[PDB]
Amino acid sequence: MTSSADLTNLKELLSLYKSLRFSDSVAIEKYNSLVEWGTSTYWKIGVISDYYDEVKNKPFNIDPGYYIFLPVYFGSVFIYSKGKNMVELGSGNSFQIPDEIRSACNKVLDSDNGIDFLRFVLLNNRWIMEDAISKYQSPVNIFKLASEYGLNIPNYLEIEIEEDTLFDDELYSIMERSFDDTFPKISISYIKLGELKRQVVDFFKFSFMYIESIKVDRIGDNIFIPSVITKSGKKILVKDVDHLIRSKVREHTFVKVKKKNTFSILYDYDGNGTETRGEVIKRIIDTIGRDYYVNGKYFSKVGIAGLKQLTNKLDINECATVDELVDEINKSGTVKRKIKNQSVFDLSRECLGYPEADFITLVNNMRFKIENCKVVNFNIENTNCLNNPSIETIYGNFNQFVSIFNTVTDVKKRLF
Amino acid sequence: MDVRCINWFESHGENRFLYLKSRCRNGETVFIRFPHYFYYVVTDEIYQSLSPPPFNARPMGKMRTIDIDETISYNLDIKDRKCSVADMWLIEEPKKRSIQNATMDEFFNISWFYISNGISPDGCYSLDEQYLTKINNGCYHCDDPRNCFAKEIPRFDIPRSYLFLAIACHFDKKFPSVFINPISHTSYCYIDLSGKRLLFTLINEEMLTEQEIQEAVDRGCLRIQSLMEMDYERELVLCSEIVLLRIAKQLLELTFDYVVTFNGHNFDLRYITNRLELLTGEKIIFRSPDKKEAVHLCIYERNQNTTFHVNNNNGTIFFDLYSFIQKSEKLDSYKLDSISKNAFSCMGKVLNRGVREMTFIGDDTTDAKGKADTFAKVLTTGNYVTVDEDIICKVIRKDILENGFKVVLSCPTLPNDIYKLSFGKDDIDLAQMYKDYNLNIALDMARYCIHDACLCQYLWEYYGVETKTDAGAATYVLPQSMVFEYRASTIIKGPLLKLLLETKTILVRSETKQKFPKVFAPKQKMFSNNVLIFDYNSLYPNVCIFGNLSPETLVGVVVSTNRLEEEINNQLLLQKYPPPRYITVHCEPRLPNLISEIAIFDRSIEGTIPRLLRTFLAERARYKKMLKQATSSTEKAIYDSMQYTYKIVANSVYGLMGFRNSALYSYASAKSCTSIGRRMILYLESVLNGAELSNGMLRFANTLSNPFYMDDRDINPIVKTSLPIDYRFRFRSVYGDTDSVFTEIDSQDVDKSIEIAKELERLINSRVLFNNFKIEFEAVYKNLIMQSKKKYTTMKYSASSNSKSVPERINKGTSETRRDVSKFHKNMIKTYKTRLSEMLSEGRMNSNQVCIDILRSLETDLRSEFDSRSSPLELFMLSRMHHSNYKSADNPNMYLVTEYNKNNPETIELGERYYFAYICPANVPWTKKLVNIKTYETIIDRSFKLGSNQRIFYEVYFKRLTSEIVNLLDNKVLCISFFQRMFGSRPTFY
Amino acid sequence: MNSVTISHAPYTITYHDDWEPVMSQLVEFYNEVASWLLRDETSPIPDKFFIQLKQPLRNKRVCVCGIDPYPKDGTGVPFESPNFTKKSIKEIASSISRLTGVIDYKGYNLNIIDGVIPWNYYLSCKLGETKSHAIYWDKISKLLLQHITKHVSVLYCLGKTDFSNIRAKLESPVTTIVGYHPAARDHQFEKDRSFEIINVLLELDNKTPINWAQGFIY
DNA sequence: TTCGTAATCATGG
DNA sequence: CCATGATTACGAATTGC
Repeated sequence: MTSSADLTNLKELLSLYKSLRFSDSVAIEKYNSLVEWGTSTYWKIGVISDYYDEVKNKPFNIDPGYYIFLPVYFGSVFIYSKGKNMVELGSGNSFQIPDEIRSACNKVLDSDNGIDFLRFVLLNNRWIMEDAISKYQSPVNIFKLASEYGLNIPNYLEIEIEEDTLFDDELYSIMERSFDDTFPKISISYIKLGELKRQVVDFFKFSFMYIESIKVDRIGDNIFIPSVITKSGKKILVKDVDHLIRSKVREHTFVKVKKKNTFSILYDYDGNGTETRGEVIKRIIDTIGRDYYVNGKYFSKVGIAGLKQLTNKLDINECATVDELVDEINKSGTVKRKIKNQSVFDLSRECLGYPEADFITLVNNMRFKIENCKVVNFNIENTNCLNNPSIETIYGNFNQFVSIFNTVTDVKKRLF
Repeated sequence: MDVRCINWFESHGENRFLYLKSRCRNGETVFIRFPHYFYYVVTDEIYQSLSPPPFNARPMGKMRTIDIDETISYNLDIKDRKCSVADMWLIEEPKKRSIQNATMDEFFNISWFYISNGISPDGCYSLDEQYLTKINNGCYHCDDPRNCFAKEIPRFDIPRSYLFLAIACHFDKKFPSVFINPISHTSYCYIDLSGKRLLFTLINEEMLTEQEIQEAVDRGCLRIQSLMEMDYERELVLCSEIVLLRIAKQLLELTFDYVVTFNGHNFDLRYITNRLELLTGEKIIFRSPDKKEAVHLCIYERNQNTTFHVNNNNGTIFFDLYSFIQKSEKLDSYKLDSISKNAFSCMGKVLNRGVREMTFIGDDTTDAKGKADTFAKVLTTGNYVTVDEDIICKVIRKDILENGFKVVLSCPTLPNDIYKLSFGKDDIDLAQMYKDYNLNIALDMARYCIHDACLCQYLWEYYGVETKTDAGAATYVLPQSMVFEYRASTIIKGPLLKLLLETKTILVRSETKQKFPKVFAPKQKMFSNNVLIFDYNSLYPNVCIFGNLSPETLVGVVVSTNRLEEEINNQLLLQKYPPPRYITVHCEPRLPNLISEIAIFDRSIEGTIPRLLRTFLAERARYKKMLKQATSSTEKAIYDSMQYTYKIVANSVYGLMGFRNSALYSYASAKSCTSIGRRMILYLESVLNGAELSNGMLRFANTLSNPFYMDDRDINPIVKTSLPIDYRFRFRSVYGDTDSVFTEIDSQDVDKSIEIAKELERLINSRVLFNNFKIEFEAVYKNLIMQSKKKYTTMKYSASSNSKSVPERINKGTSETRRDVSKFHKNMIKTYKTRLSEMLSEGRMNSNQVCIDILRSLETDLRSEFDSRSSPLELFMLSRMHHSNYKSADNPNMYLVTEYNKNNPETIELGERYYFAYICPANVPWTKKLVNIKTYETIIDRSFKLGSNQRIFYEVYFKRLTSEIVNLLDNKVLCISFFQRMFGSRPTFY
Repeated sequence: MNSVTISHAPYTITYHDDWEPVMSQLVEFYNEVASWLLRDETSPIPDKFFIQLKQPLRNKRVCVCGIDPYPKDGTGVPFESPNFTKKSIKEIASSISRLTGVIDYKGYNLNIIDGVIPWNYYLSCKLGETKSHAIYWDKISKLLLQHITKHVSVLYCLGKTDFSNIRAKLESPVTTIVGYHPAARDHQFEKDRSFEIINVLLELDNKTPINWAQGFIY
């Protein structure tokens, strides 16, 4: 091997190993394939928590100098890196963002190669910027570029410290008041000039408090998040369904809550109880009602409706009958290609908002009766798979998925 | 000018050529030298778009290029294949040239040479003298092979010259080495062009103190001092080592045709060359026919395991029997003695007795036609003969009769009249003979060496390597020397290229192929009822022909990940792709998420692989028919070689379709072939299992329905037969795989089983099966005990044999040569297998009756042996080889060897082989639980006497005995209980 | 760090501790090869056959090997030329100067660099007869090479034909790279880029790269 | 590339 | 807790004196 291609590929693997991310399935697959190629050709080869130090919760004296303070918000955290898709902590999966936002993020990232990744805060379909990590450019420098592209930017404070300063409660309150942000302030992260290490401060304290009941509120197009109400009527923010189940909440009981100077949040259950998640899943559903299904981290409806989604999903006008629906699809000129490049089952699944894995498991356990390229009758084969109540709810709602599938097939046949 | 070809070889000098060696009618040798070019196939536009003109271009005509890439589809809307029809050109370049868009890059240059010039590698040709220019004595140069080789003449017989060699060195404790161990004996068998077979042996003098040489010469041997004064007609020549090596070098340098040696590329030739170089600086030189290139011997290696080859460039073929035997077919042991056992055998009658000798007569009226002649041929140089496959005898007097032989041997009296004779192991220890060297030892070793040398010739004539080489060279379109050195991926390109040129089609892959990702067990092991064996007639080739599974006849692959789309796709599949034009085959998915995968094949136009397979099958059938109607022996050998070649080339297609870097890669076609084979096998198993013969009528277990689609044949389960009315039998199905199917009949009448098997074969072939699927009745098996097709023992009767016939003792899977088991365990396994075979024929065996008897016998015999302690120590001795090529830190064997070295003046080197056994204190009783056995291993020396304070650790040996016995038998719970009672452990089955 | 006695010349071999667990076997081979070796005069002298044994194997990462020693004016240390007259060492020095950009230089010694080891597969050769001692050395060479390979990180071979099948020679799977001829015709060695892949793998092997400039002689 | 047995560790009855 | 099951590792099945 004399050509420079092998050595370029070798530094490519070196860079990938320096910035390894197991969350990205495609990146790990390519890395494994190239590792296999190297270890077969050469017979052998040599092959975000750690970016954050220990959390501080007590007052302490600080070293005088120049620092940049940024607010950490209460919301789902995402990390975006060049060459990889969106990544959220824990699950390791990805998300869906508008193509314009992705293009803006790529334009931000490729400008400076020293930016390892960018931070995204997501809470009830709202993506905002919180912080960034770069070995050469300060986050303040790239904040102006992010604001120029139209993306929102956080509140950064550049403070020069001359004498010794104690980071006590009063100083934290002064910093919070100076920040003046309506969104919740879960922590304060400060970076010293010329220092690559990232350090964060989050005071917290615990108490016990009662809950009247747990409700759920409407957020938009079949997106719901649980809402807990207390005796005083104050709202306690909850991350997602995963946080609720891992906290092991119980109705009409006193629970331990970790409180700030402005908001109080439920915290995970660290006890040695023998409670099982599976029955908690059905208990919380029964308490909240059987008309909701768990789409992973959130709750989604079961409403019949039926015909008032293809207009919504296709972003067209309202429909009344089949013929005018066909005509309205006919006069479409741009979105029409989506019909001609994407399948029918997936289109119906997107129209009714079912999950992917759960629905695939559901359709692989029952039998149908197909006639004239259409489905007319259906029945179940094995009843064990209905152990999960959400599967039972989808089974009940299947009588509308069948109808919308039939309508989509009819319009597909009519158009071509 | 009429010449028959022998070998084609290449010269790897600065200017490369190609060489043809040929023989005329008289016997003279003619060499012809051709220029060798680099062949490229291009499109017309590329040919006209070459800035430097090529050396020469020849038109090829219209060709159709098809992209054979496979694309996974998730719907039923499939894009058609993209094919381009265009003019093609073949260009030749003296040196290598890079072409941007060349095609057909997976074919060798020699195949292109042969096909373009229209030359057969072994055909007889009447050459034209106009195009040949003389350059030396016996070597001509040609430049227009197309016209010089235009005329073809029928084959004519030619003489040949052969050389066979054997070497015997000196060794005392370890394997011989060049630096300290000299050569004692050399043996040579020589065949020249005149048909005279010479045979001589050279003995060293350095161990033959002067008066001893004087006496040896007085006995009749010849002593020589210089190289020039040796005559080949004298059998024994007694000379020095340097003269011996000079004679060996001179003999190896001659322009022979074949130099045949058994494992001589690793030991014999290497030792000769190394010792010759070490003693004298003079080397051995091979010269090209045109006297332009000279090379020295350097045996090189090829990895496939490691196979050693010689670097000669004079046209002689240095052939090794070891590699040919390993790759030709599978045996149990690949030793020379075992091959002689399995090759040369006969049946003889005892004509005399008395004292410690026997007289055996062997004739064609005892075993078969031709066995006696072969045994007589081997007996000329034989010294030891095996009787009953158990005893070894020394030949005293041998007389070759008119059509047989009679031999007297030294063996104890045996109460029988007809026995078995074979050539095998020799009861000779070479280590002891070298300690006290004398003339008797020298002459005996010379005889042994000459027998070893002649064994190579006998095996060469037995296996028919010459005719196989010629047939392979003709069929594969390859040189003779390259026939037995390449795998299946190389011997397939010739016929494939010919078929592609005849069909005028090219297949191109324009992507990278991703590295995408069964053992059968019989229902029971012991039978005690007759087993009928049927053989499928080339199941996979017939499946490929029937389904038309070819890379270019794949309409598509439709996959689905859920049942709704699966059902919709199935309905549209049955709607718009109807049979019999299209065939849809279900296959296992290639991805973890797909639930359904269906491949679609079109049968409107024949593919490429089915055409090749049908051509091969037709040619093999024709050659079988021609062989069955031939009377000359040479014609029979030629036809057998051709049919064997066609078989071995037609049985390699299935493996080649599933190989990533082959020229017939078709992954979907591979799955389809496997699936259809499994379906056919299961359908036959279902229809045969339970079929019975009631009155003069037969009933099956299921309808004779076609297992793929609707067919117009009769589907009545009840069939009318022609067997006698009184027969009322019930049949069973036990075992079935790709190449055979087993059936079970409950009787012990061999003639009845044979006739019913013939009737079943006729009925199955005529009615049950369909299209080109047929089966053949092979044999009948009795006393069958099997674990798989690898491991089984039974007695075999052929289809054309009556009750009063000699059985064939089939026994394989066991090695009986593993020198790390015991001397006693082998004998006990043999005794109990014999007892099982003898008792299973009684009639009342069932399932839970034999196990009790065998377990009781084992318990009683083991207890008696433990309570008697009458077995000698030499029956419990194991062996291993000492070597420091070990990983880890200790590897306790090294510690034991070092301790023995420290505690005993006798020294064990790092190449010696040492014996060891299991010795425990004499007072320890029977123990059930077991611990690390590596502690109890003790080295047994020559002077070791088992004292009264020690005994043999019997429990280990008995545990291995019971484990191997329990591997047989039917019941599991009884074996578990017995093993726990004895040793308190769980046996590891299978 | 001890000494052993041999029946024939050089009658005494001094060895380092790291060489202890293989060197024993070595002697049992040198007893059956030295008798035929001393018949012909060879370079270097028999006393200098085993002077490379002093270099410890702990602090070395890169292995550079040659098929044969210098036929004339050999010293024992492979690829060493005090007068800077050998073609191979001159080409190596020129390539190193081109890679590092250093224009002014007087010589190059591979033994000065800490982390690389200069080794010869065949430890002896008769003057005027290249590669005429393979049979004598084969086993000793294999043993020493498999001892070196167990401690180095990456091993680089010089000469395509000489090390064509070097993988089969070593049972242990170790990262191996095979280069072209040191003095190949058509300036083939000028385009060689092994000195970069070597320290790319060295960094990939979590090992410090090699400061080649230390090998220069001024 | 196979099979085969011992030495070790690990896991659910 | 420990019998039972499953991994790991070792080495001949090697061949020519």
